[PDB]
Amino acid sequence: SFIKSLENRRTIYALGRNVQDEEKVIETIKEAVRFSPTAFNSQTGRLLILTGDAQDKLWDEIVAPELKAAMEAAKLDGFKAAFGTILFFEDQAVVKNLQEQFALYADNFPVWSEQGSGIISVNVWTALAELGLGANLQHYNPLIDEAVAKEWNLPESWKLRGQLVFGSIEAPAGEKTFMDDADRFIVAK
Amino acid sequence: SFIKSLENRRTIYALGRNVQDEEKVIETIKEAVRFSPTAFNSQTGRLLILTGDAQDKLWDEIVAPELKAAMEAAKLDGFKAAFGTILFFEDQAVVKNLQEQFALYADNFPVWSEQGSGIISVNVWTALAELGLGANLQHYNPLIDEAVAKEWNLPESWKLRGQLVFGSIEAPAGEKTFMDDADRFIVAK
Ligand SMILES: Cc1cc2nc3c(=O)[nH]c(=O)nc-3n(C[C@H](O)[C@H](O)[C@H](O)COP(=O)(O)O)c2cc1C
Ligand SMILES: Cc1cc2nc3c(=O)[nH]c(=O)nc-3n(C[C@H](O)[C@H](O)[C@H](O)COP(=O)(O)O)c2cc1C
Repeated sequence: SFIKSLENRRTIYALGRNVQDEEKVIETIKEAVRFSPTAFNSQTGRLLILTGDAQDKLWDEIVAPELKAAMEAAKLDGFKAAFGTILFFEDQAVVKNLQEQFALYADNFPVWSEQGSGIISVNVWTALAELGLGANLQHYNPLIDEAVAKEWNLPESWKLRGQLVFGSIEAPAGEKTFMDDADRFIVAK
Repeated sequence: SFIKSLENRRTIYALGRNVQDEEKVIETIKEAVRFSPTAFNSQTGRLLILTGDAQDKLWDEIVAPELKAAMEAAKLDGFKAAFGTILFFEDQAVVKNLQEQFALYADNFPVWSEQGSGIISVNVWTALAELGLGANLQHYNPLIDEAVAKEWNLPESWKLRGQLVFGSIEAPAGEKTFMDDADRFIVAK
């Protein structure tokens, strides 16, 4: 079922490169984003999908040095060891255009775009889990934004929101608790 | 498949009350939220699920008058005609607590909570579509926030984000276009 697909998506930190069909993975990522709703069908999400040498470069040559430099003012190997990283961005040029066209809702578009980023991130994450791949969601934005845009020649309007590290599952998800239903759901007739 | 479930979720404006098993609907809504990821497992989403008399009251006694009063400074019947409305909130008391506990990430929690709201909204929406029910997502916040909190005795900390109107499908979704893949996906190796 759909609910089963949701339940099967988990944060997996222990990731490897035992990925059988990279083309199918890419196809699935694209479909998960394609079929995600966005306010006014604005489709503000943008993805940079890195594998292979690009995956190694992101972690060794961008994240590690940017983090070290930022600290002066391990886990990184576990992220590198994964098959790839999907960097999720929101296109600010579209957001701004919508704000101008519908000034009535100018304040809403940034909010809906942020919601949109969450939406496409989890849809991709869950789609990957259905292929038997694990993933985890990181936030090294805004630290790495400039270096990523330069290395892969991204438009200035792409605002980095999240990095979904993915690969073969090499150890199970940890334990997870849930709130009491009574504290978050109220049903009235 | 999961991708098929995503594709099957659409905005349906023509909604009715031909709903066979309300208990199953409520169960599915809860599960879709339960199995949605949130930053640090913070589970900030809160739902008010209205059906029957409460559904009629929301639209006739709250949304319509608040909208009319706001205008002085149709579609509403189509929303009322639906089986119910799921009001999605984010708990600001939890957000604030997280900001205090992890001041390092204080700026991130509001963002992740907004993303969280998008995540649980679409997961619920898609779960409902799998039951054969349609839905559409409205934004009469912040106009109706006070009246809703008073009528259903909600905590002040619940910040309304969206209203998912749902019911039986009485007319098909409209047409929808998609961007060129080349404009939103970049793959690098
Ligand atoms: C908006 C959002 C932001 C998150 N931020 C991070 C992060 O920066 N680093 C990380 O390791 N996990 C992050 N998480 C993962 C959550 O902590 C995880 O989803 C949650 O604990 C539930 O566990 P599960 O993913 O195994 O279901 C994030 C999840 C979401 C939805
Ligand atoms: C964050 C978000 C906000 C939206 N806001 C509204 C809204 O206020 N009113 C409405 O009728 N539809 C709204 N939509 C619906 C979108 O316009 C719709 O999802 C999009 O056009 C794609 O069509 P689909 O839902 O049929 O796939 C919203 C969708 C999302 C994800």
